[PDB]
Amino acid sequence: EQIVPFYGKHQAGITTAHQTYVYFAALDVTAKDKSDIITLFRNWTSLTQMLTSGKKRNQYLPPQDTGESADLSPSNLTVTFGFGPGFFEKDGKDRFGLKSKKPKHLAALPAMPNDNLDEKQGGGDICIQVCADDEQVAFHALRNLLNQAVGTCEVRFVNKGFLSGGKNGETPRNLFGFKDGTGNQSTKDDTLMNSIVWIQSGEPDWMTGGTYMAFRKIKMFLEVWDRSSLKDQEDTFGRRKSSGAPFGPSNPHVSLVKSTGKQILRRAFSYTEGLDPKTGYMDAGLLFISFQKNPDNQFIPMLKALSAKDALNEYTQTIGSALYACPGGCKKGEYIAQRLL
Amino acid sequence: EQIVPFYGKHQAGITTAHQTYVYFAALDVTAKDKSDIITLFRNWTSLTQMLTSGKKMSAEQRNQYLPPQDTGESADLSPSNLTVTFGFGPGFFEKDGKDRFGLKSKKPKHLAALPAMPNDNLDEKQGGGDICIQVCADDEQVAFHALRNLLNQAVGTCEVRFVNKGFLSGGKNGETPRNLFGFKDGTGNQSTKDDTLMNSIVWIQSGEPDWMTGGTYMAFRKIKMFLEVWDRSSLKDQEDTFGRRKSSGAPFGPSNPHVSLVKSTGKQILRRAFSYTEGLDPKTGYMDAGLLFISFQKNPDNQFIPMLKALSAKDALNEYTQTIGSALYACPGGCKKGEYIAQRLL
Ligand code: HEM
Ligand code: HEM
Repeated sequence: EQIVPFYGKHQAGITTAHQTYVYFAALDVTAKDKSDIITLFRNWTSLTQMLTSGKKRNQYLPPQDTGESADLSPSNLTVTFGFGPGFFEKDGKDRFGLKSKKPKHLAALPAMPNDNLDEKQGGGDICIQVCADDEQVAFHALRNLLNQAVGTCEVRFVNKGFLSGGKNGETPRNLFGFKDGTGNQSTKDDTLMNSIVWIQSGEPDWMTGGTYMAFRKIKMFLEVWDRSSLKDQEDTFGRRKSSGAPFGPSNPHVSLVKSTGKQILRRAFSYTEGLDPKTGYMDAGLLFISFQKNPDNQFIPMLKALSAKDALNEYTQTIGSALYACPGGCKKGEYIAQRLL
Repeated sequence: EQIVPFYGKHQAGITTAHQTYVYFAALDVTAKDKSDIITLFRNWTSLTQMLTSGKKMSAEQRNQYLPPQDTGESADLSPSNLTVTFGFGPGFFEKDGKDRFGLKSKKPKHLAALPAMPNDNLDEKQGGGDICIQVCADDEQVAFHALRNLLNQAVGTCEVRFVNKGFLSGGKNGETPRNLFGFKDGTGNQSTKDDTLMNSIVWIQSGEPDWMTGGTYMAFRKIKMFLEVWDRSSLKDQEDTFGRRKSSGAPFGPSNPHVSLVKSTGKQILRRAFSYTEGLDPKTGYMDAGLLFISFQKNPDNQFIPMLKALSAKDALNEYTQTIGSALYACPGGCKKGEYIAQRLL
């Protein structure tokens, strides 16, 4: 059966096996009272449990389910929730009395020299990561979740992505043709995931069992890359394209990252969205998503090192950025982020 | 294996089993000499045959100072029933009053821009095109890899006009797929396994220039679907829009329900559409989604245009939809082994 458990010590969709498709939405809270947010997450919890477990009538009422996934398998559907800095303090105002529960490292990522950030393509009070092996299943889940948020939230953006693994289980390849994900530690090793991803202490209690999610929308210049020689492509990463093996002003991508001595859990997706109206070429890139218990220690040093000397900067540009705090898992009978009181 | 034959009496991707994902691109020809077009389709034929089959680009002793012949992101993927369908729009034969490449005598009978409809809101940049490429596969990464490498060969001869992409998931037990309104979509289609019906609805046998023999016409309509308005409507209003029950699809007895209004024309087409999403619409703040309506018919004047006239006038579905792009293409007959696509370019 293609069912991933929703309840647990941790949220699914983080160490869960990498599905093929993602829908990534961010929302801004427009409700005034925290009680409205409680109702939203209570209904989101009930709906998510129904959608992920495989669960499938008044004619005068609108359909509670939009119905386009009625005959489809759950397809390993997972839904992951997180909170941005604006959820705790907006324009200097503590809107829901949550200042005492703000995570240690929850803040907007520092500016980088080569950034070209669109403010409308990043940030957000709440993030929803919807993953499934079937895009129609993934969109159906996000669509029905967002319909519940009417009156309390405004949808900020909706991104979608794909990533296909090898037919025999090989490491998936990004849009540059290189194997992507080899540097990750095994998600099946609880000891390694507890040291890299999961939070055990030092944070507010609702973060116990949670993690931080970093989001970077990275445009990839496909037309420039495809015109480059194989040598230039392999020199950009410092790895052979087919095998991924190491061979041997700017530094190769992979060795530059390792020089920081830090580790994160990358769980990214490729994306394509028609022709870019300003360039006339395919609009494509990477929905970079990573999980780490401490972004200040693990993730920001990578941004600093790459933003300075990465040869990959010639073929990429970050246009959106966000950092979210993901709560711990939901116990059966509880709702997501129940430390909203 | 998930391999669909590229060569044949007909092009694949028309009566072929409906794959899950599509990339739909249109291109405008900027080259002046017909010889440049011949080279383009000769290379497209070679590349498509490789992509659709299990063949992979082996450049073992390649030159590292040359660009890779293949972009490489499908190296470890199965063909995933990849099909590539080519077609020609009216602009391929006449642009700004000029008879292009001396092909006026081979222009198909019914190849012309679709007539304007009252409820149309057509963006000229979201329709038309001299050449269409429909790339379908059960794996989106396989489909995009095919389109990307096909478009890379067109540099110098064509400019890409638009690239659309879509999805459509069939039931786990083979049930008819459901569109984004939750209704089963495709029941009205005749069986693609019935050669007699496909010959009467889709395939051209005579009456057209020889290169159209074994081909068909492809109609394209980009139809935005108002999900937020639809989702706030009652189930009865949703079912009254189509005249069919939502779960079962069963029929039940100025606005006319969609299906009975279509049936009143007495015509048949082969619908092969895909749903689409592109994030939030910057103009509405809601999800930008709809249907990439793709249909195949041997005579669009007889089979398809009467449907457009009937629907644009009385369709209750017009309350929840709006067409924003339109195009008509003439698809050549199949390519025989040893030939190249539409080789009636001489
Ligand atoms: C378009 C953007 C990017 C592309 C195409 C890309 C591609 C790659 C590739 C091919 C590898 C080697 C294989 C692997 O381990 O995955 C790699 C390694 C890695 N990259 Fe990137 N990357 C991108 C952006 C980033 C960013 C923005 C970060 C961090 C802020 C990052 C962090 C890492 C890490 C941690 C590794 C593993 C290094 C190790 O072996 O320990 N990547 N990347
Ligand atoms: C967003 C746009 C549309 C949606 C959601 C839609 C949906 C449907 C549905 C649910 C059915 C009944 C089940 C089926 O037979 O597939 C149907 C029937 C049909 N529709 Fe549409 N439709 C759309 C646009 C169009 C357009 C623009 C045309 C033609 C110009 C068209 C032609 C047909 C045909 C030929 C049938 C089959 C009629 C029969 O039973 O013989 N559809 N459509």
